Amino acid sequence: DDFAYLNARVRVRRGTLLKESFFQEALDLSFADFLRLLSETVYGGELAGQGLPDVDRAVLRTQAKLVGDLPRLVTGEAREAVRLLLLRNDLHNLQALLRAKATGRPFEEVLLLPGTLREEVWRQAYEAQDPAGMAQVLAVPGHPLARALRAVLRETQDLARVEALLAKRFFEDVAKAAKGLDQPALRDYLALEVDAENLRTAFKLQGSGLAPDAFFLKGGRFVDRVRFARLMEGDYAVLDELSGTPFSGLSGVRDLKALERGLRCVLLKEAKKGVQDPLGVGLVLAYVKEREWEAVRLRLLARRAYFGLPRAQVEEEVVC
Amino acid sequence: AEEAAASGGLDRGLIAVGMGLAVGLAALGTGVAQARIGAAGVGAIAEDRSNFGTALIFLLLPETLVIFGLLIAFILNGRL
Amino acid sequence: AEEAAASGGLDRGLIAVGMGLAVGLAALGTGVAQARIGAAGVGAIAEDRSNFGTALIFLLLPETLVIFGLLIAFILNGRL
Amino acid sequence: AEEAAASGGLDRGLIAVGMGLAVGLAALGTGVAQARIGAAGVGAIAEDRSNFGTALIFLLLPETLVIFGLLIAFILNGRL
Amino acid sequence: AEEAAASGGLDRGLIAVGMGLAVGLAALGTGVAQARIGAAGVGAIAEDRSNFGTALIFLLLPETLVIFGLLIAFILNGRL
Amino acid sequence: AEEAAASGGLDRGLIAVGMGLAVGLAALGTGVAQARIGAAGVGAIAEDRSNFGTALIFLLLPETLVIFGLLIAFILNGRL
Amino acid sequence: AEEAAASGGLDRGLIAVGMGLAVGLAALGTGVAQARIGAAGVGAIAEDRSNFGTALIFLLLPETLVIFGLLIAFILNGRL
Amino acid sequence: AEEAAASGGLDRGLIAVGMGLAVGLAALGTGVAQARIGAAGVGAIAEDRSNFGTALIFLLLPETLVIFGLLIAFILNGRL
Amino acid sequence: AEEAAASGGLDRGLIAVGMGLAVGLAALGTGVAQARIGAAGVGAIAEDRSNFGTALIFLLLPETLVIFGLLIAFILNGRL
Amino acid sequence: MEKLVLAGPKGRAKELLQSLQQAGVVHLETLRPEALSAYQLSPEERAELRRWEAVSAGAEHTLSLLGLEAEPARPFPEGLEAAEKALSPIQAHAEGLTRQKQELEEELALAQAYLEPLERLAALAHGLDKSPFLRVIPFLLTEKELPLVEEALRKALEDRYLLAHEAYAGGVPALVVVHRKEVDQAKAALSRAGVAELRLPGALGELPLSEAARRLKERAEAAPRELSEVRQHLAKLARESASTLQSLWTRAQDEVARLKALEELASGRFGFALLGYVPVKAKPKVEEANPPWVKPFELLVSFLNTPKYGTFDPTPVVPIFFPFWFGMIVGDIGYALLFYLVGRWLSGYVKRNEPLVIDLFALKLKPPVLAKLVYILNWMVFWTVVWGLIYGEFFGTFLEHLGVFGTPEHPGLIPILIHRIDTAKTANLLILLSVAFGVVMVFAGLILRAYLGLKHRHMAHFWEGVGYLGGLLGILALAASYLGNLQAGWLSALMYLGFGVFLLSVVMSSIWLMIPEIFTQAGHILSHIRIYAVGAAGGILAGLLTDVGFAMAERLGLIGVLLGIVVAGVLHLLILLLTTLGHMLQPIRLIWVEFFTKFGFYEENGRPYRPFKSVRETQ
Repeated sequence: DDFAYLNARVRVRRGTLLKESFFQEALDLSFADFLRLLSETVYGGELAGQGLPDVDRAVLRTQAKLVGDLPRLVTGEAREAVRLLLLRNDLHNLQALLRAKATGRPFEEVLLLPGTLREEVWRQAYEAQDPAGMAQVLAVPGHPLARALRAVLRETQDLARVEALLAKRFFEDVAKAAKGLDQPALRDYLALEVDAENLRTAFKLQGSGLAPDAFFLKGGRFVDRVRFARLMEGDYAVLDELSGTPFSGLSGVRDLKALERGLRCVLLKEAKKGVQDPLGVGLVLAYVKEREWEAVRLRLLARRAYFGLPRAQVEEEVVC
Repeated sequence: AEEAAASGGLDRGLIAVGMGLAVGLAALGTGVAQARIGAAGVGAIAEDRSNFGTALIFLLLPETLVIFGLLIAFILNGRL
Repeated sequence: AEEAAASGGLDRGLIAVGMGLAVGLAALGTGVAQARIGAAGVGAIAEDRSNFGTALIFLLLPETLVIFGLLIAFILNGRL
Repeated sequence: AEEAAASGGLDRGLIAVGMGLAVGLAALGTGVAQARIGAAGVGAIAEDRSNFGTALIFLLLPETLVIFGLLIAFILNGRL
Repeated sequence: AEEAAASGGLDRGLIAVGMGLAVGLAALGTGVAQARIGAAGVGAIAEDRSNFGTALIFLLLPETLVIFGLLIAFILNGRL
Repeated sequence: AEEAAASGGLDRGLIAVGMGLAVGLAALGTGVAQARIGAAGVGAIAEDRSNFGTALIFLLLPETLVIFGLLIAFILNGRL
Repeated sequence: AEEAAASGGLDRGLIAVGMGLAVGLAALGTGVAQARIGAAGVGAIAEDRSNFGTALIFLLLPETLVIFGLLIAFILNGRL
Repeated sequence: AEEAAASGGLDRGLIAVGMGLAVGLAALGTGVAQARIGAAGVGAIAEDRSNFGTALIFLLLPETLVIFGLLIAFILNGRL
Repeated sequence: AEEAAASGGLDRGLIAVGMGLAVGLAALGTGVAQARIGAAGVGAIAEDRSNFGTALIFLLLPETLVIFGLLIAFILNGRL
Repeated sequence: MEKLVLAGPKGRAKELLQSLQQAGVVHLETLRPEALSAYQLSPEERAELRRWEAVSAGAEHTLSLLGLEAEPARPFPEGLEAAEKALSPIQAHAEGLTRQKQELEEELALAQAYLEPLERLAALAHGLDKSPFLRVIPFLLTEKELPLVEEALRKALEDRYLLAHEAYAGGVPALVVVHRKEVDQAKAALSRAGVAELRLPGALGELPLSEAARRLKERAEAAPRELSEVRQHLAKLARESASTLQSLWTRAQDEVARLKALEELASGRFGFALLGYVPVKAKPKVEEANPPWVKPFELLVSFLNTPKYGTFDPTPVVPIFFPFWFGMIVGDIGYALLFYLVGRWLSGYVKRNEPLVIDLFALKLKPPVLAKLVYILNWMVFWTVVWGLIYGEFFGTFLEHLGVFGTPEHPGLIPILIHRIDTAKTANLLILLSVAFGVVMVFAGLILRAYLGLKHRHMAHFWEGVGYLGGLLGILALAASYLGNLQAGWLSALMYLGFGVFLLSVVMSSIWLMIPEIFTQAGHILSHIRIYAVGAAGGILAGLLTDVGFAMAERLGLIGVLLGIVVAGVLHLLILLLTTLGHMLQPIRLIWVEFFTKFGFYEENGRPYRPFKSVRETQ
């Protein structure tokens, strides 16, 4: 098993993470100067073309070899712990894959990177012609996200529903396993991920007339059914009573964009102070949030530069 | 025994070997327990200040075990 | 055993040998109990500077575990 | 023991076994406390050079335990 | 002198077990304590070569326990 | 005891039992440190050759611990 | 006893029993440490097919301890 | 190894206990060393069908501790 | 030789005690090893539902160490 | 005159100015950062810089393709025009050759894989792959799959389908031949088993089988010959013009650095700044202005001249290292004796390695430039091995003797039987002799530590540093009461009580808010003692492994033992090396207790300037 070698491999990698002062420089640059800067970094090391499709691809391929190769390098008890983190990036691939089989559209225009399910699992799944067979091919790597899929697929074959019940059931699955793999660092974070999900499920489905109890799943810290119901009526006075959590910063805010920005920045923060717990999954935890967030800012800074958008429209979203 | 002179007992020496076990293991165990609640307490303040009280009530509980152990050692050895 | 001076009877020796088990096992327990809260404790400061005090006060409690184990040992050793 | 350098009684050898434990085990506990908190301190410097000190004050606290073992050994082998 | 033999003795053998606890246990705690620091040290040099001094001072730090344990063993076993 | 060319004796034999604990434990601690760091060193050279020297220095450091446990052991048994 | 000793009996036998503890513990620490890294190491060989060797050499390093400790017991148990 | 009269004897028993230890202890270290690396390594062949040859050469490196202990054990407690 | 202490007295007594350690430890190192391979092995049957044969054989490999230790001991005390 | 621009740090304003003043540059006047503003590069200047980067990069690109990269210190002054005209033909030619080479290599890789199946398949339905009447579908099956596929097809397609297969060494490439308009059904049958159609990349995949098979056989034969040629032309181009690129690279790089220098100085990013004037003559002149001991000292003079704190020279370090370092080597039978030989291979040359070529021309595993730098190091190693051979006879004082010990100079059976460094009295004094040097180093670091706070003028460091040195005295005092008991050390049993007052009495004058932490200051004292003890005793242990490696460990000793022991001896060598190299790291481990704790030394928890480990790497 064991994170002893694996943590060590990641510590060398934390050396080539992009510090805050790069994005600071990049805003001052035009697209031509941005491109010269980008090539110094490790995302730059996969670059294959000046234009936009190529920037999206260099970023993605950097994430595929430095982050998406982690579950293979461990096994067992190590592997389950690392796997839960990786699983969110796999769910994104799965939801798109499930949707290409079902609505008959090509394999293309989806997210592919390795994680827990390999590239070949997604190709064999795609080519499967019965949803049940599609499901056994997915169940081969082993993970809680299969077991979550399997139960939802028994109730339904409707696209929109499978998507929602899979996500709900999946975070519930994740939580139980994670609580049983211990460590304070992971527990604090898990709580925030669920709390953030809860808020966020409420925002995405806002005003659809639905049940507010459906947007609250266990794992919480301070949020409950009533806050959800008020929130659903359109009242944001609930967020103004929400303190003692690091979402203290959501108070007095009522725009969906500022609210959701806020949750992603909070989750970033928890993970960045998990490096005072680098033992076990703590360090990897911090490493994945930072590679993800970094990749996102280079894509936003590249878009902002190419189309000559307003600076303040993106300067605020590239810092927490 | 006493530090003063007022005890003697061939039987008692054997009682000391056997009793050293019970105190030592109870302090080991109580400590390991204590730590989990204390790390948990870090989380409790983080989650909500007002229910620092919750960390406090659980945290009292492993203490009972060492304390109980100290009294058992005195009765079996050192009472006289 | 003896407090002042080294043991000079086989019985005094044997008691010493037992009493050691309690201070050793405790000594170890203070150590493990400190580490989980202690490592987190830095994190306390980090997250919230004002509640640096909250972490320390938890860490202090395992120190109690050793002093309780010593007191039994200090009394018991002097005579048989 | 208090009297041991190149010869000694069978009895003296027995106090040396028991007391030997108490210090050795403190060193053991110090090292476990140190492992966790030390490892955390490497995170802190990495992030910000200037708050090497916070890690150091939290770390300074398990040293107290090694010193506590010494004193138990010292008193019980023979009072100063 | 401090800790020597040339002829051995029955007394010495019991003395030998006792002195052996201290070095053995201390080094076990030194080994683990280093080991964790050592893992974290890969990270210190990696982020910045301006914390690289700090990483060296952390690594030297768990040695004090083992050095201390050599000393307790020599002292107890060479004081009259 | 002796280690000139033999160490035969029932008395010496007692010393031999006593020391081997200390070697044992010291060697045990070395095993956890040296291996973990050695793996960590192979990752350092593979990504960056600008940290190939740090990786090598770290490997050596846990070797001192196992030698300490041998040296004490030799010392009680007739010296070097 | 051994084929490079010519002192056997009860006397050699106590030493052999006792010194045997040390190698066994050196093997235990070595054992646990080699295994964890070796498993992670499969991924290392998997990645580096031209630098596969590096992984192989890191495995060999904990073994150095066990074997070194056997050789020390050999000297002690027969030097003629 | 062998049992006979000329690979046997009372003289042979003193050798047999020491040498017997050598296989046991080597066996101890080997089982744990081999397990994680072997657990992960058989797994690799299950996943990727091009690591099977690598896994077999890799597997023998922890096997080396028992094979080593075995050569000592066999020769010294052979015939004559 | 055999394990006795009245078919050879004190000389014999040492062989019996020492040999027990080789078997006992062979059994510990194997026992733990079996668990690791078992734990990993589950993945392999789920993944490849007809590569049942691969998981069973990988598991067999630690059993080898107990058959090695347990026989060596048995042959040697089988002489008489 | 030529205008020249200068920078430095604020801390060394006077020392920098004095040095520059002497060097050639005259008329030195200070400039504050507000003056440096408004002298940022004009757009034309930035365009030259952009262009200088392209040439730098562009070489790195061309030179990497062509073969290996090498960075010399030899530029070739040229224009913008000259450098870009140089670069354009070679980059073009090389880009072109590498592209052919990739296409040639990919084609081979596919053709090597898929010639044998396509041959087999083409053969089976020969002349019936270009007919409209019959449809063919190629696909691969393994022995395992063949029965399933046949069943599936047979039920789906009745008995008016044709399933044929022909082997190739392993599985079978199979072909199913079906009527036109029975294509969908045929496909559906393969898809249900999980088997799918084999189609190759490009035109070949789309061509009839017979065309595809003939052409693949042709490509496998042609490619290896053409690949050889393209690789050859590319090798020649590197051979003749690798230098041209390297010289452009260096020159281009110097210009980039110069223009970057002016943009930084311009934004007022150097705190102490000077302006001055040099005649054209003066312009070179400004840039212009027992081996064991002397040799490393002359390179250290460059660090004498740049101080950074209240610190003193980093030069006390080197003679503390040398005695202690030589005394880790103490063998004389197959330890120091074997190690003598090692010295010659680093300070001469070998070819018995592959990554290492000939050292005499500066060619090693290490980069060719680094290898020329570590000549000095290699010498310092050579001096250590030499002196270790002498301290191997020092050890043999305690071994060899014809009456004092029970082992002659060379017995006539085998050199060395049993070591006679197992005398109790003999081991203790060599340990106590070694300890004395560790003590001398404790005084030397803390005495400089105080002088540091006196001349850095921070009383808090002075006071703390003085006090800690009192504790050493207590530490030694206490030891004497146990090393001599009351026969000796009854001359320090009463000074010890007062030595303890001194430890705390000066430290409290700075106050200090962690009084316990003084325990760890006493930890540092203790280490110098234990490390020097480990340095002797662990050194001596090195020799005692050699008992069973090149000394009697077979029979009772005899003539045969000499050439029998070498079985174990060689196996023992790599084991021996690994543990004794571990000891040689003690000198630096010792040094760092004091060096990074600011005991008359530059470092103190971080801060620029290297650990002495890295300094001594080259010296």
